Amino acid sequence: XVAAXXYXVXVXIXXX
Amino acid sequence: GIREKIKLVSSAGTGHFYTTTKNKRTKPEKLELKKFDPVVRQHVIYKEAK
Amino acid sequence: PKIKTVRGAAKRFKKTGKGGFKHKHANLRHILTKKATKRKRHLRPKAMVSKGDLGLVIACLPYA
Amino acid sequence: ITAEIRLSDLAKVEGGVVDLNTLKAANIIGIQIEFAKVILAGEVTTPVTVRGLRVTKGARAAIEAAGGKIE
Amino acid sequence: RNGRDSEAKRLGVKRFGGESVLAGSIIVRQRGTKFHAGANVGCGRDHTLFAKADGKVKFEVKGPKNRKFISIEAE
RNA sequence: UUUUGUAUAAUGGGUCAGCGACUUAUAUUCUGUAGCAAGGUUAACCGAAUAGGGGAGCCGAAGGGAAACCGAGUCUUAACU
RNA sequence: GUUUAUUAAAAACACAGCACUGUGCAAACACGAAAGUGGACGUAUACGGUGUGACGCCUGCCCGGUGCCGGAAGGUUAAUU
RNA sequence: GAACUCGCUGUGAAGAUGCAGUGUACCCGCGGCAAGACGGAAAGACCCCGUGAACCUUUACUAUAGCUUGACACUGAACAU
RNA sequence: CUUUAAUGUUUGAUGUUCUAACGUUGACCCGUAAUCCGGGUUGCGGACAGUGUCUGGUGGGUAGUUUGACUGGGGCGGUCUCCUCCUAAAGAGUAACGGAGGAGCACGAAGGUUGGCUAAUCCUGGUCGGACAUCAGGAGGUUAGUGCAAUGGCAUAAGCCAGCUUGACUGCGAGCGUGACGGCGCGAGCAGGUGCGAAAGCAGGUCAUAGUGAUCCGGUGGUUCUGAAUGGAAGGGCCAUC
Ligand SMILES: [Mg+2]
Ligand SMILES: [Mg+2]
Ligand SMILES: [Mg+2]
Ligand SMILES: [Mg+2]
Ligand SMILES: [Mg+2]
Ligand SMILES: [Mg+2]
Ligand SMILES: [Mg+2]
Ligand SMILES: [Mg+2]
Ligand SMILES: [Mg+2]
Ligand SMILES: [Mg+2]
Ligand SMILES: [Mg+2]
Ligand SMILES: [Mg+2]
Ligand SMILES: [Mg+2]
Ligand SMILES: [Mg+2]
Ligand SMILES: [Mg+2]
Ligand SMILES: [Mg+2]
Ligand SMILES: [Mg+2]
Ligand SMILES: [Mg+2]
Ligand SMILES: [Mg+2]
Repeated sequence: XVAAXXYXVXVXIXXX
Repeated sequence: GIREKIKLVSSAGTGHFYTTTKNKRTKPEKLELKKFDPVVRQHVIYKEAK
Repeated sequence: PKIKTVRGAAKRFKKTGKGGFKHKHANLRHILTKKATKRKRHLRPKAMVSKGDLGLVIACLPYA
Repeated sequence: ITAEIRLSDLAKVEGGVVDLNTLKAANIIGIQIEFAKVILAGEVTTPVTVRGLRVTKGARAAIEAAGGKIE
Repeated sequence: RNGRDSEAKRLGVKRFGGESVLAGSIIVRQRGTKFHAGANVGCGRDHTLFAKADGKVKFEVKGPKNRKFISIEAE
């Protein structure tokens, strides 16, 4: 898978 | 293929011509037929295989 | 502004007395030796546009 | 540059002689028109002299019947 | 290796028994002469049977072969 | 809202107030309505200016044919039952 | 030694050394419609480009393909006439 | 979105606090724990689709800077052949 | 004129030499208390080099773009138009990456007409000659044949021979069939001219259904229909055809 390939290298959203 | 399109031209001096096909390899002689010429309105000799 | 005429259409359709359009038949330009004389003879005269196609022709020719 | 004239128009020329110039003066044809032909449309009830205009067979009879002349 | 078929040719009987037809009307389109031509009926180059006179369609079986014949009874 | 089908655990909205999406111009066709009628109507412009003048034009009263041309016919064809 | 400032510091990049190739000086080459400037106030023990990567022992066979270098007889071939 | 926001078995746009049947449950805090509310966050980044985009490659197509060939111009005089 | 030698010569080419165009990022002088620039003097090159216009080659160095659809996800593979049969439910029509096969021609006779004719297979006898060549008789009955797939047909043969031939005609066409349309198909009869037959008659290709490509842009022949002042012409139109 649903949310793969990494997002924020693990933290999700990040930015900011 | 093999069969080629030819023209049968009128011998009455008019330019009227018929079109047909011919097998050149088997029949090398020129096709000659009596056909109706609409310009002069009579049956005349049509010749040529070109 | 003024509507522009589709020029290609203007060279293929002509309006008749009661509002129809006449056109030349297709299939009589080349490759004619194989076609029968009967078939070719019936294609020579001009024909009328069918009901289904009139709407399209009228749109293309607003000043016909 | 070609036009057609109805028998009804013949009486509007004001003069009795129907020519290319007179038709133009009566605002029947147009300045650029050079050739004109009278056809059997409507009726003519007055002697008129048509000059220099082609006339159909039907129109000729009508004009002559009314007492006119096609020159 | 399959998947190919030709277009349907709309063959068959066009006017059935008793129907009033005009000269020229096609009565049956067929591949072979299943039906044969009778009185006032002609056979075309593709074996199409057509009316040569106005009247009513009549189906009959005739001959030592008991074959089917279509005729136009002028009415 | 979108769908064959949503209480759906499918979408959108925390709430309130204000604002927020089929318009305008010019052509063309049809319907209704009004004027005039085998005729109808003017544009620019002029003008004491929504008057009046201006008919240049445009559409209609005839069509057939690629066209010359012919004409209540015309084209097709040597000619049409 | 250097590197992905902010998830990768390494086996990647660079390196001394090696080889091929271009370059005779108004050099090759690069930036520039151009003038000009760098190369260099240098001159083949010099300068540019490419590949390999201290040092030791070494680096075989193939020139048909593609590129580069050379050759000129003939064939084909532009503007022009 | 609004809530007077329990369990189970079934049903159902096919994994129910809200539907059916049934079981259990006085009203309201405080400290704790994360099994669920397909919990929050970002109009899935995988996958496909659009006659979407951008960069990159090449013996894809069409062009073109650069390099190179000849003709004519700037461009003349002898002489031999 | 035959046949040719020079000479002059529009010129062409090649070589050599020259100087006056042009080059100088050699030296010196001046503007000028200036390694720019310009002028002067001289040397070295020299009609070369270089630049403009035109032109052949090369050219991912750079630029603009294209790179199909169906599909039991997409890719890979297969497929895309036409004809025959079944699915298709006794009118027509009817789907799937359902089950099976074909076509992209051939023929101046294999077309027209008049006259004639009739298979396959088996048995028996008969030189070579045997399972089967050819001949005779019998049985049988279309199981054969049809230019090519399949289906429907075919003895009055549409199958097989022979004579004569060009209707594998031109202009048309009542009336139908089938398509959304573009189209495609069947057609009696009418006018002109023709072949075969004594004649009634039959013939506008082939037993039927595949054998194919719109429009545009051109090409060739015919035809004044048009012809930008006028007469022509060019170009266009129309008819035949590529
Ligand atoms: Mg043509
Ligand atoms: Mg006027
Ligand atoms: Mg759904
Ligand atoms: Mg419901
Ligand atoms: Mg919801
Ligand atoms: Mg809920
Ligand atoms: Mg929300
Ligand atoms: Mg270190
Ligand atoms: Mg980092
Ligand atoms: Mg780190
Ligand atoms: Mg290395
Ligand atoms: Mg529960
Ligand atoms: Mg608590
Ligand atoms: Mg969530
Ligand atoms: Mg999305
Ligand atoms: Mg590119
Ligand atoms: Mg696809
Ligand atoms: Mg059926
Ligand atoms: Mg049924």
